[PDB]
Amino acid sequence: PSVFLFPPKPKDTLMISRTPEVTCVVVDVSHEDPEVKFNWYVDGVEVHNAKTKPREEQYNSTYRVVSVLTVLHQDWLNGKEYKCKVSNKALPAPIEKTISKAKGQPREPQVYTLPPSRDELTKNCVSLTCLVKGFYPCDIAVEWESNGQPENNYKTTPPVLDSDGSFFLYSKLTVDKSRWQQGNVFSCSVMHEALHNHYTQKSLSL
Amino acid sequence: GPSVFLFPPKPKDTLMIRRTPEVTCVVVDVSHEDPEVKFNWYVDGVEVHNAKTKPREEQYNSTYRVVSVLTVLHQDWLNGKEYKCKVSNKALPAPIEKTISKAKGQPREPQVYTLPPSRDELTKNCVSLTCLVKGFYPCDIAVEWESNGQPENNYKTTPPVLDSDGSFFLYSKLTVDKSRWQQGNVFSCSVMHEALHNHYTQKSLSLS
Ligand SMILES: *[C@@H]1O[C@H](CO[C@@H]2O[C@@H](C)[C@@H](O)[C@@H](O)[C@@H]2O)[C@@H](O[C@@H]2O[C@H](CO)[C@@H](O[C@@H]3O[C@H](CO[C@H]4O[C@H](CO)[C@@H](O)[C@H](O)[C@@H]4O[C@@H]4O[C@H](CO)[C@@H](O)[C@H](O)[C@H]4NC(C)=O)[C@@H](O)[C@H](O[C@H]4O[C@H](CO)[C@@H](O)[C@H](O)[C@@H]4O[C@@H]4O[C@H](CO)[C@@H](O)[C@H](O)[C@H]4NC(C)=O)[C@@H]3O)[C@H](O)[C@H]2NC(C)=O)[C@H](O)[C@H]1NC(C)=O
Ligand SMILES: *[C@@H]1O[C@H](CO[C@@H]2O[C@@H](C)[C@@H](O)[C@@H](O)[C@@H]2O)[C@@H](O[C@@H]2O[C@H](CO)[C@@H](O[C@@H]3O[C@H](CO[C@H]4O[C@H](CO)[C@@H](O[C@@H]5O[C@H](CO)[C@@H](O)[C@H](O)[C@H]5NC(C)=O)[C@H](O)[C@@H]4O)[C@@H](O)[C@H](O[C@H]4O[C@H](CO)[C@@H](O[C@@H]5O[C@H](CO)[C@@H](O)[C@H](O)[C@H]5NC(C)=O)[C@H](O)[C@@H]4O)[C@@H]3O)[C@H](O)[C@H]2NC(C)=O)[C@H](O)[C@H]1NC(C)=O
Repeated sequence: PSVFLFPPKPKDTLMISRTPEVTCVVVDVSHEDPEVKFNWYVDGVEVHNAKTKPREEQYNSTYRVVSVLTVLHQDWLNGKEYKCKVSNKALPAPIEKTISKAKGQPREPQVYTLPPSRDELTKNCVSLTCLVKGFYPCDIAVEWESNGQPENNYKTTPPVLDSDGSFFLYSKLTVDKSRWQQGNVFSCSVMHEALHNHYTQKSLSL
Repeated sequence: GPSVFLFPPKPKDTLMIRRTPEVTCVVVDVSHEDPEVKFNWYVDGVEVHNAKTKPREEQYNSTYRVVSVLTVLHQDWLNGKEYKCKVSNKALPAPIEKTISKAKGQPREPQVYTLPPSRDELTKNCVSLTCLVKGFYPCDIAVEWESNGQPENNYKTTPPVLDSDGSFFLYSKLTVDKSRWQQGNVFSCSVMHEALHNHYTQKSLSLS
């Protein structure tokens, strides 16, 4: 049995209204000796907030067991380590994994909206570009909205390490050229721990 | 125990006849108990024997790492031929086969758009030059920046990202002194893709 530990989603940790969680997924759980125990420690201190989820089956006759631990927003943002100890007798080794936020000084993201190029106006749909650069850590959330209504036809590139040690990304919202030249205003909403109120908003219009 | 990893040719290699594209079959975790591994190569089923196997090099973890390199024809890879590397070892319950090929599907011509720096960014000393390449298929592509026929070499390119229409898009960002951009220098975004004429195109960008 091999374990894969996952971090909380960036949006969950930045808004107090949401609940961030650390996901500990055991993937090679076997029918024999399926007693997969879960002990959780924050900064080495055992905590009892976890809730193991029901198992799942696959096409390779292998079970999947997941334990979900709710985490405090500041605990993750302060860098505290989370250790997922998996106690299963399927294999002798008591596999243990640790997770933590990336260490280092958070750097404020820079948000620049870029209008579509003149060459793209030939096409029936144009591309609205949102450039976010100079942020650290890579944990970030980017969304698009217009008139207080979220847009859905956007894709965000994964964060990429830059020369200066910071991260950058692009978010591309694709809309009909009619909407663009009708004068509609679109906004790129960026959430990051180094932002004031963990949120900034840049607008783009004709 | 032994593990096999198959690597595709670099996108620039397959797109230029001048360069030599190749497929690398890397075997790790080769113990001294059975240090001899066999590389058998197949191309769409037919067994080929122009592969050059490198001598077994032992690593510091008492594990051997053997590598075989198969030179592939540019047209063969672009016609979707499948390259299979069969690795045989006496410490293996069964010989391990790995297959690599160009992403199956219909090629899509990339659209190249150069985007000027934001006016808000002009307050800085370094400005960002953006090259949007979208609507291409498959993933294999190369993006480079140059000015005055000389590589800029101060740019970072995002990975290809699967768009909603099934194609791929990416952004390449070139960081340049705000003095150079305002000085009037013209920079060009070079994109190499199989669905491009001569597998090459250039879109330029300058203060307008
Ligand atoms: C003993 O040591 C050796 C190495 O020794 C070395 O030298 C000695 C002297 C010491 O100093 C060592 O410290 C030193 O490391 C160990 O060999 C390693 O073994 C591991 C696995 O156990 C391999 O990991 C894999 O890596 C590949 C990528 O490898 C490229 O990038 C590496 C960057 O570090 C580079 O080192 C590699 O050489 C290789 O680089 C490429 O080389 C080719 C050669 O021609 C070149 O053309 C390329 O340009 C070049 N690229 C770059 C960027 O430089 C990685 O792909 C593997 O991940 C896949 O597999 C995982 C499961 O194995 C899986 O979890 C991943 O998600 C991923 O899964 C795959 O994903 C793809 C795409 O999504 C998908 O299509 C596949 O289906 C999927 N496959 C699956 C799921 O199976 C993996 O991480 C190391 O590369 C290897 N190091 C080497 C070969 O140098 C050896 O393991 C040690 N002994 C023991 C017992 O562990
Ligand atoms: C029986 O079948 C099961 C079902 O899976 C089948 O097989 C799969 C291959 C798929 O084809 C699937 O469709 C099939 O149904 C098997 O379970 C799977 O087993 C494999 C192999 O063990 C696991 O593969 C790993 O995946 C890791 C990523 O997780 C993936 O799954 C999750 C859940 O679906 C995806 O989504 C994530 O979900 C989280 C909640 O659980 C959520 O919180 C998170 O936000 C979300 N993320 C995203 C992006 O959506 C996720 O996207 C993946 O798809 C992957 O990381 C593994 O590769 C890496 O492994 C390590 C760990 O990252 C990495 O090394 C690390 O690098 C770091 C630097 O980057 C270092 O800092 C670390 O120190 C270092 N750690 C080390 C070295 O230990 C490696 O370099 C490598 O890159 C790996 O690919 C599957 O997760 C698992 N589950 C599923 C659903 O597929 C089962 O194994 C089978 N039985 C047997 C016996 O094999």
